[PDB]
Amino acid sequence: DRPRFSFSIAAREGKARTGTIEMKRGVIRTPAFMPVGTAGADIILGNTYHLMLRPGAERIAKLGGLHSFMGWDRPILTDSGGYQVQSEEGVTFKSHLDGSRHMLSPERSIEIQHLLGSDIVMAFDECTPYPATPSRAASSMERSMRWAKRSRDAFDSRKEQAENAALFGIQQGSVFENLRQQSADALAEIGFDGYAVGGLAVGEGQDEMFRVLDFSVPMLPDDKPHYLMGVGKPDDIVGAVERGIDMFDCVLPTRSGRNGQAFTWDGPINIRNARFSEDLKPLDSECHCAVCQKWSRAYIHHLIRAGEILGAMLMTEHNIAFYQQLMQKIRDSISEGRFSQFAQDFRARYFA
Amino acid sequence: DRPRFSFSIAAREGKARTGTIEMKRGVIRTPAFMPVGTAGADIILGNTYHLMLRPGAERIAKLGGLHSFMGWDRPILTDSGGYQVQSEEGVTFKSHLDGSRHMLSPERSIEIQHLLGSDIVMAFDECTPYPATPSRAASSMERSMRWAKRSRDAFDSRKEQAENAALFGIQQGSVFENLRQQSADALAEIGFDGYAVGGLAVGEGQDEMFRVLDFSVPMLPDDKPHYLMGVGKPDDIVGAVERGIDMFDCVLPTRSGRNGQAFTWDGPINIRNARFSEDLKPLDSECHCAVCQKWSRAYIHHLIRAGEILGAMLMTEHNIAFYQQLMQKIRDSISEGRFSQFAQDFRARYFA
Ligand SMILES: CNc1nc2c(CC[C@H]3O[C@H](OC)[C@H](OC)[C@@H](OC)[C@@H]3OC)c3nc(N)[nH]c(=O)c3cc2[nH]1
Ligand SMILES: CNc1nc2c(CC[C@H]3O[C@H](OC)[C@H](OC)[C@@H](OC)[C@@H]3OC)c3nc(N)[nH]c(=O)c3cc2[nH]1
Ligand SMILES: [Zn+2]
Ligand SMILES: [Zn+2]
Repeated sequence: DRPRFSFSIAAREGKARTGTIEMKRGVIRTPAFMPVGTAGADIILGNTYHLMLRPGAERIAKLGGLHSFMGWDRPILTDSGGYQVQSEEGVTFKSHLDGSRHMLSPERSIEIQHLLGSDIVMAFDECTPYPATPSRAASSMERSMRWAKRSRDAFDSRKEQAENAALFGIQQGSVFENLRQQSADALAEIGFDGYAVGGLAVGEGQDEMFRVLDFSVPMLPDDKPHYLMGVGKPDDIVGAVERGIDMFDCVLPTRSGRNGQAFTWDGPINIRNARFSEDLKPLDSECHCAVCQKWSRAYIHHLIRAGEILGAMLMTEHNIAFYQQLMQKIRDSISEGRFSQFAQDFRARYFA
Repeated sequence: DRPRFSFSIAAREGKARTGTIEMKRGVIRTPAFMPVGTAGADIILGNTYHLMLRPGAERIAKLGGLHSFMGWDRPILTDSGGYQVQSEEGVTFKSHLDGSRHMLSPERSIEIQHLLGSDIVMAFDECTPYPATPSRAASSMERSMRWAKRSRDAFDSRKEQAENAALFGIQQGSVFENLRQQSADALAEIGFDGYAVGGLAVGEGQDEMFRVLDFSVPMLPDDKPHYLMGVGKPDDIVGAVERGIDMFDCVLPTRSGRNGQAFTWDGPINIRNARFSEDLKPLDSECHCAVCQKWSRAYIHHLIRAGEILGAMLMTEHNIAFYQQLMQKIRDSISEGRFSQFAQDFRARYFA
């Protein structure tokens, strides 16, 4: 029987790591990409904010929880709901769907995630806007740390959750090294199963994001998983792994799949462009996915230009699969001691 | 090696028949439902009118024909293009996509279908509008019969087509028995591999459609397949099989699948309705399809209400599968001598 939560590092190269998270419902290979569940992956995401509004967390619990609802028996991660949605108590807001009132606090966020039944629960934080002044970044981060302690206590009070799920704390501090250090220290003093780097992928751009990761990731406990929230494009993932990140989520593969953009080893392509109308190659020449085994760029182009749902489905399947092939190549290259070369080769081709 | 075309009737009950069409690319079990190819089925449809406009028949031929383009190596049926789109020569029209000029005549329709590479080719006809006066129905049907002879001659002139594909003639005559008889006689004198009943499912309603089928289907050669174009809802299919029809096509399973409607043995349901929000049963209680094996009405409701493409995909998979299960039950019941009872039981439950 697997443990509630156990992270093991099997191999390292520079700051990059590869290993496994063992949980009751399954093993998660890291570095991991975690796709949206409503889109192979070891863990999927539930969309807390959306589920709060439709059908509501209590209704999901009545239907048996998200694993039963979605037909997925392996681990599920949920966000805490606030990024998606003010006072020291929490945040209040009205639903556009039916005008109903909703409050969100650390305690209510943890209870919502309990009712959804997720395996990895995020602490309730404030994703500081970018740019932020030092003073506003500090007061925001300080509130998030008080909220992290409240999240910890709420999670620990619910026996089923404490014994079967895991809780991640979220580092804030904007782009400021001293605030990132204070946030890391506060989270480690509380104690979490994993640590997310929050407050990035909010408009700062890759150079600044990587600069912040350079000093921020080493501040977190080395022996616990590191989750970069909201990232990202394939090259963002590669560079973040080089800086010690173990877990990723991003709306891009599905959003791109519905808007005509396919990820390939030679960079993204917009399949609706006329240059693909007679292209008999698969979406990607090396991709092992079922779409690239059977259908051409020309046919996918045709389906999407015709408005056929099949086209969007095939694009999404391809993009999700590409992301998982990327993560597999990352894991194998770290394990084999050739991740530095992989990253260099990946970039040369992706940006050529 | 299978023949170019061979229809065999294995069993009969009343006017209903079950059997097989053997063609070079596969066997088609009848009665058959023929789904749109861009949506198990033995034959799929190509959309001639759409393909003429995007990317064009010549471009499809350059890409290897529809079988290669769509990744489907079994039989394909194409329409002749005119219903979808005037003089004795044919019809002229301008494309809304790019303003280009397109002519359509019996000869050009057959050439388009040749370039697409379809296995069952429809003669180029005029689908008479409904209602029609006797005089207008007669002059329309007479033109269609002249066009049927031109279609036959064009098909026979193209060696690859004549030796490897099949040609169906289309009966017209609106709702008038004498014109339906004249049309049947003219088509049989020309000679076709199969015979379609055209000019129905154009607003006349089920009672009138069945009345016309009652006298029209017996006029066609008994030993050849009978295709009712544009039909239809499940109860239309059952009643048409009772009247001697062997083949069907209809936009409903896919159109309904994209608009929230699911077919079930207890009738159609609109899965977006709030009454399904907590319904843990599968879409249909008896359906063997993968969707009903894994997911609930409540989850499909949620996906479609959320705008997720996955929901539309699952609804479409379910509807296509339901149609093929219906056809399998029809074939088995005729073969077993219990189709009369099946039709009675089907209607009692579908309309309860
Ligand atoms: C884009 N840059 C981006 N996204 C950040 C999310 C949201 C993650 C959430 O982002 C979407 O929701 C809105 C996703 O829905 C499509 C969720 O997956 C279902 C995902 O939950 C893990 C952050 N969440 C928290 N709690 N705190 C953060 O500091 C943070 C930073 C992010 N940067
Ligand atoms: C609804 N009532 C309906 N549809 C009739 C179609 C069109 C069939 C065609 O109907 C859609 O195109 C428009 C389908 O596209 C969704 C085509 O499948 C791809 C399908 O081709 C077999 C008829 N076609 C011809 N040539 N002649 C007819 O008399 C006729 C009668 C129909 N009644
Ligand atoms: Zn692929
Ligand atoms: Zn089903």
